[PDB]
Amino acid sequence: TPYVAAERGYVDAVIMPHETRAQVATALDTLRDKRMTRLPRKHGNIPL
Amino acid sequence: ADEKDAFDYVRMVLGHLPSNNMGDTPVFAPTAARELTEADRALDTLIPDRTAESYDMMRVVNAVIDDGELTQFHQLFAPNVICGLARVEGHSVGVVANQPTHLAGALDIDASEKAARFIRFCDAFHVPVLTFVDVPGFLTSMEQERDGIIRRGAKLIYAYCEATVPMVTVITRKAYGGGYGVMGSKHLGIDVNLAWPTAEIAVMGGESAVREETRERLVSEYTETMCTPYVAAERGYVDAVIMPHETRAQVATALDTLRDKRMTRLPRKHGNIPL
Amino acid sequence: NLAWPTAEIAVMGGESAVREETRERLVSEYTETMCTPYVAAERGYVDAVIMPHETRAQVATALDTLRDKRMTRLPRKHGNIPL
Amino acid sequence: MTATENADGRTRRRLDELARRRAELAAQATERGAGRQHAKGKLTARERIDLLLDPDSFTELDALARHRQRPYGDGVVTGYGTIDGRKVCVYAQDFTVLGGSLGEVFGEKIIKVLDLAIRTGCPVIGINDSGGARIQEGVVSLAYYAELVKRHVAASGVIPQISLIIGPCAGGAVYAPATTDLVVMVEDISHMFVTGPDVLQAVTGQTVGMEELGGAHRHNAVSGAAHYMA
Amino acid sequence: MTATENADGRTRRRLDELARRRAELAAQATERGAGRQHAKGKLTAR
Repeated sequence: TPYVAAERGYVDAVIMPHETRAQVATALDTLRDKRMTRLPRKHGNIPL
Repeated sequence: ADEKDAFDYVRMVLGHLPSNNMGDTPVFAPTAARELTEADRALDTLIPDRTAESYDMMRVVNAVIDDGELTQFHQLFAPNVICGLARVEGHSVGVVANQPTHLAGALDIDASEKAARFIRFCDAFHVPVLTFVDVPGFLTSMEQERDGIIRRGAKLIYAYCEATVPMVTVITRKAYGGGYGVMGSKHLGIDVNLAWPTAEIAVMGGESAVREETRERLVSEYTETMCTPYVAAERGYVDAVIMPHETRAQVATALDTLRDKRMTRLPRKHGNIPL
Repeated sequence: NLAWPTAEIAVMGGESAVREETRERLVSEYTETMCTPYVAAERGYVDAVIMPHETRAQVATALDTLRDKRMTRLPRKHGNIPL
Repeated sequence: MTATENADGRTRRRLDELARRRAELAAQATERGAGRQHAKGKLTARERIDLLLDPDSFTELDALARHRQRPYGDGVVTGYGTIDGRKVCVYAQDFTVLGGSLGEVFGEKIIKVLDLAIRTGCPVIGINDSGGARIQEGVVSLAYYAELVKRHVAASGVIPQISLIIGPCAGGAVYAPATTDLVVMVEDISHMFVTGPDVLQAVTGQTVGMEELGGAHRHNAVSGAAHYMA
Repeated sequence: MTATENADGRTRRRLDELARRRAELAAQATERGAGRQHAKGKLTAR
């Protein structure tokens, strides 16, 4: 079920399926100005 | 082979690396004088007279690096290419080298991914990359195209083009077709490109350029005259044609000259390397 | 870099390239044929050879295309221009 | 009197000569190379640029570039324009001129337009369709294939880079589209591979057709080297 | 047997050819161009 994850905050909300469009749109608007930067590096070393 | 060997390997690898991407890599005392020795002179007779005959590329690599000691990465994976950490005159280098004794030294999917990640790792931790070239081209099989050689082989040329560390490339023999350009050529940004007199630089080799009846003379005549280092040298694509015995001193001299190289990529969050 | 068809691009002009007796024909023949935009255009030193009447539109188009050009000099306290 | 008068039509003759050279370029649209391209079910490079870009928005670079038979343009059409009013740069290989094979001038033209897109911050779109390396230039051809990839890597994650394959694309040249962000292939008329079927048969003794080895469906469904099958 | 032997001196001839080209460069120090330069009171570039 979703409820152990919800109890631990691993999911922010359990939603009715019909709420998906509005909840996605609301989250994207709230997050629009997110600012996060990685620790400085020349580049990473992703597995190839 | 056992846990002690695993830990010895880890200590050896870390000993060649900085502690982080901003720190200095440890520098050790040089282990050899630059005067020529028998190990340098051996390189003059290393290249076989016969087209089809191979040599062990480790005999070139070990002649150049301090104490003849290469700490390899992925030694058992894609052994048609060699990757590992070493030192030249007490400074860390990462070696990439085609190996004629496996799959004729051809590049394939696995060797491209092995060398690509090793180069990117070296570049991230400010370790110069030293390349030895003897490449016929890419491995031929029905499966290479199906299994993704276009998108997967592209990782290797991306890694060289991305790198900003000092880079030195030495062509010992074959450099045909797309193999020439991919293997650390000057066109990717490599700083110093040296060719032995035995370098065979051409769009195609003699076997492909044909078309007592059976005979190797016309291809051998094509390999001489048409598959040489001198067109590349005339165009500055190689900086010098060197005697094989000059390799160690010329590599050490170039790495010292390039030590303070400063180059930065155009700003970005990150790149989009093919995956 | 745009050139009119009348562009005369050369190391030297016709008056210098010489050496009824007095005559402008050999220099005029040199200016045509040898002092043109087309060698520069063949080498990409000019991006286009344009009719003179195209100048206004071609200049305006190039300035719009280049508007967001971003180029920075290598870092320094300042340069040392000749004085 | 002051100096002399000439009665020359020198300046007019210079404008007429540019018109003459422009008419040479324009007549190529109905010459035999364009006919063979259309006979294969393919548009020409200039038809492709005209179709992709907003109407009347294309400005050409290096139209009269020429190697030192030498045809204008050296086998690629380059320039800039708009898509939906937004600035882009384009290069389209010209299969009807020396097979679109990569030479020194061909390479320099593409370098110019890639550098322009990078420093003005707009997308670049390449349209590939070519018979391979200009073998006559030898290692020079290999040099410029590699120089182009170097620019694509410099631009990776800096400007969007799109590659269309609408004809052959073979050899190491495939690594240029591979380092862009999006590779589009058109069904039946495009093919891509590092090693062609003749070498494959000579080495493995197996026969594979070009469509089976490197057609649009093959790369879109199996190898992953293409992102859309048009 | 395994493949064949050649008895070629192919690799040695390649090294000898580099030596030949290097000797061309080195001989220029005593050729006529260097002589005219020295005749003008000038050292050569090298």
